[PDB]
Amino acid sequence: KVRSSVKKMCDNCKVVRRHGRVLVICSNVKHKQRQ
Amino acid sequence: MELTAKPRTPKQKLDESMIAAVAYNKENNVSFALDRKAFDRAFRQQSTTGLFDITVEGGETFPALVKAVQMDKRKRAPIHVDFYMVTYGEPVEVSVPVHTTGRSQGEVQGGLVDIVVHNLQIVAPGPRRIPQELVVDVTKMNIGDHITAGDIKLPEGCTLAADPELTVVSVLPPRLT
Amino acid sequence: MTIDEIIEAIEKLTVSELAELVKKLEDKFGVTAAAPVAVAAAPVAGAAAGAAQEEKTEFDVVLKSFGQNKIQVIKVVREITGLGLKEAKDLVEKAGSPDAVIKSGVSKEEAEEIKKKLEEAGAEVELK
Amino acid sequence: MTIDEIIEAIEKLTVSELAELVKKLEDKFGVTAAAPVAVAAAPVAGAAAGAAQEEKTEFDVVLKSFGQNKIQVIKVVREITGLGLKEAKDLVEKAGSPDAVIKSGVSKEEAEEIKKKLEEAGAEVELK
Amino acid sequence: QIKLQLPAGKATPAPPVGPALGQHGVNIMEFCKRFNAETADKAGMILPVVITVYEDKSFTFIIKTPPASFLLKKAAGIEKGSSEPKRKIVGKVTRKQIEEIAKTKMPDLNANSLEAAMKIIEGTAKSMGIEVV
RNA sequence: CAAGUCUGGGCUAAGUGGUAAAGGAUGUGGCGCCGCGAAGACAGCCAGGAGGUUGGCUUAGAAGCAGCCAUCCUUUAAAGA
Repeated sequence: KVRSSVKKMCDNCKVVRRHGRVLVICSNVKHKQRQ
Repeated sequence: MELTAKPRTPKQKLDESMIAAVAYNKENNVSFALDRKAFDRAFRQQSTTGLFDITVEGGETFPALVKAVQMDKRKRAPIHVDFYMVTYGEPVEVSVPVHTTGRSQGEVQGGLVDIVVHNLQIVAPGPRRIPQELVVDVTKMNIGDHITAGDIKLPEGCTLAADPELTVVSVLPPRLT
Repeated sequence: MTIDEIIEAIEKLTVSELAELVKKLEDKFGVTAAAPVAVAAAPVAGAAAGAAQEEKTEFDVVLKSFGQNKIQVIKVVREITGLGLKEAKDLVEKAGSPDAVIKSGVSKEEAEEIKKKLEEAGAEVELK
Repeated sequence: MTIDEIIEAIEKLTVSELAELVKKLEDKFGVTAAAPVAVAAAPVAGAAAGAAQEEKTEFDVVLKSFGQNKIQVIKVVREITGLGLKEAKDLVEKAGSPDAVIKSGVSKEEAEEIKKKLEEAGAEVELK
Repeated sequence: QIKLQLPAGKATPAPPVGPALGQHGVNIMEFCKRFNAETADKAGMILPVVITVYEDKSFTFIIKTPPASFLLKKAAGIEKGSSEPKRKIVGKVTRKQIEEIAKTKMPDLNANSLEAAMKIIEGTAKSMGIEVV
């Protein structure tokens, strides 16, 4: 999403690592956090 | 407690684990010692407010401890302290503080609260005789109301090294009154 | 005449001995001055009661399901155990699950009774 | 769905429901964080157990006296309830008093059993 | 299988009792009038009920010592609430009368012990602006 | 393209090295704190997912799960402002 400033939402939105990449995964489309 | 060393060697002690403080007691002063570690633990408990001491060579395991320092520098990490003792029946320079509890008057009803320029008290009750915790709070809090020195209400050891009418604590509008 | 022994006694003391001795000895040190001995004694009683369950010297009337009479049957379950309206209905629905014991800790006679009450009301029941 | 109600439920919950739910809910707030709810629940269980007693859906095997076999019978009572040597003998002697329930809180079968054990051992027993 | 709060002597206020229970599984006029049958013993002071309808689109069931706070109110003598509690805190009330009121509500009220009960009183009172004073 | 692919003890796994700031993020590697595992501890799992709580403005609906004010009591396994 914003590419820069990813910071958790649903009370369980996950900080995961893919390609030295910080993307956040949750169970709501409403989270798709991607830097 | 413990705290040691006392030759003449700053720069390095001022490096590692032993910050330097002066051995100070009316009449005599010997080269600093002690060590940032101990400091930590106890100044931690309560520099210039509680009061213990060290056992260097058993020496003169007496009290007072600090009457001057500054956790100095930039980092907010102290170095170079001032220790003083009083085996005397003269202790006058007495700085310990006093507290309240939150007497619901301005707060728990009007939101209103207080300014405590005070907190701490420097006086001189009974030497080597001061509550490690002095409590004093005739409650009362709201409107453009304020209280200080004078009124104060002091217990036993009758000193008051300070002065009347000044910086105790008052109630002020947290938003309004 | 020793600690571990006292433990042994509280332990063996059937759920009844536990509950009642708890009452008593507390009655010796009140629901305040007291705490340690009879208070844990309670959990003990829990364990013993269970024991009764696993064994057979105490039964569990479980609801297997409701049919064509959920209203009346829920009335029965409610009056029977002393479960608020809402609570009672929730459980009643649960009736089918293993813990579906509409009334646990009932003698042979009383349990047969309970089973009979639900059954009549409009539900199918089963004992232990 | 209300306080007094919860009270009602703990109350009605037969001694077993009390003991066991005490175990459980404690298991929800531990024999420390817990206290209020299942700890009094215990006294409740005491009351209910008693209830069982007064009614008949639970029995009390009482010792009426010992004859020509106090040794062996005391052996029986001791093993039966789990009462230390001394304690066991004292009670055995008491056997004659109303509280002389050698084993309280025993089903029909188990109680008949107890009565039989003491009787054989060398004592006269009676159920509730 | 529904909970509701309602007005003694009354029973079928289109807006608050028609929608809800009616839809959840209730015959609003029936339940309402039986209701009247009930509240007729304590009319004027609001009362609450847990009404269960099971599998015929029917029933009713229980009235349980109305919300402390508001009942207290009724006792005190004041419609709505100041505006905000501990912030508009000014509805001072009394011990005795309080504790008695307790004694009466004891039912759907916590167990059946003075201490706890009256205590619940101060609590609610507070919540509203009713200050045990 | 002249001279240790020296040896010694760490840390890097991004070619950073071969330019960048605020700001991110149980990355990694080293140092201090609060709570316990036999009140046998966090994630697993069983379960009740307590009651006066459904309190005020706005209600037309706060009755945590509109928002502005509370944040008590509790019978009892606790409590969940």
